[PDB]
Amino acid sequence: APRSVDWREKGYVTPVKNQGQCGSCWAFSATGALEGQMFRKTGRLISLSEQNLVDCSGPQGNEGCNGGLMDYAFQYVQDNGGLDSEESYPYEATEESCKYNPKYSVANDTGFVDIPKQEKALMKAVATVGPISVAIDAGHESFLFYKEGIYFEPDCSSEDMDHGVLVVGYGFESTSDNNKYWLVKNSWGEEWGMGGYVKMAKDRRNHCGIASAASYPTV
Ligand SMILES: *C(=N)C1(NC(=O)[C@@H]2C[C@@H](S(=O)(=O)c3ccccc3Cl)CN2C(=O)C2(c3ccc(I)cc3)CC2)CC1
Repeated sequence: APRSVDWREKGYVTPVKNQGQCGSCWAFSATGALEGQMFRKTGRLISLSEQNLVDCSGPQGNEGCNGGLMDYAFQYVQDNGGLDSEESYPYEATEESCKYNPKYSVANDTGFVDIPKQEKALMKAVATVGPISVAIDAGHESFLFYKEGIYFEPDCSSEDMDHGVLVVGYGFESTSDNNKYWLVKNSWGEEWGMGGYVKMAKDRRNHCGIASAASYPTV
């Protein structure tokens, strides 16, 4: 794998969004992964509808603003035959009746791939596939108030993940001792972290479970 990857540079990543006071992180993780894979396929970056996923993916197992799984989102897109654009089906931050309209479908998927539960496997995926949906343990105040640098939380769990985000690359700081990170896009607005991103500790015993439930859609 390259020593550093940043898919933002290659046009795969939309601007940071804000989930608000709805438990829809999983939807933003899923749209981010599918935005990447559609861009790879078509050369067009089109922002996708989280609201469509929040409102419509109950049959696949998702719980709207009460949580969900990226893999269930990818299954919904496959079962449904499409996913609307953000423009056509804007984000409300509340669960509402399903208003999917196939006329405005701009994405598809044919399934998904679960990555092996090792950081080395995650690195190989990020290097070759594009942005990857991941689960992290985000349940420490250190994460809520994260501002800059490499996030390391001694009490982070590699098993107890509660937040779905998007790995858009990886690299290393030149400053001193433990300087490698995953470049992670959050869905908490641009105000949080580093423009809405968190450079998370990489190759430090699967810190915060970042490699424990990683996946991406096939297109
Ligand atoms: C996002 N605003 C919130 N978190 C969730 O919905 C997270 C997302 C995923 S995950 O990324 O944490 C995860 C965890 C374990 C295995 C795979 C994945 Cl993708 C699930 N979320 C959860 O909080 C839990 C969950 C699991 C399944 C369902 I349906 C609903 C919720 C509790 C694991 C809402 C805060």
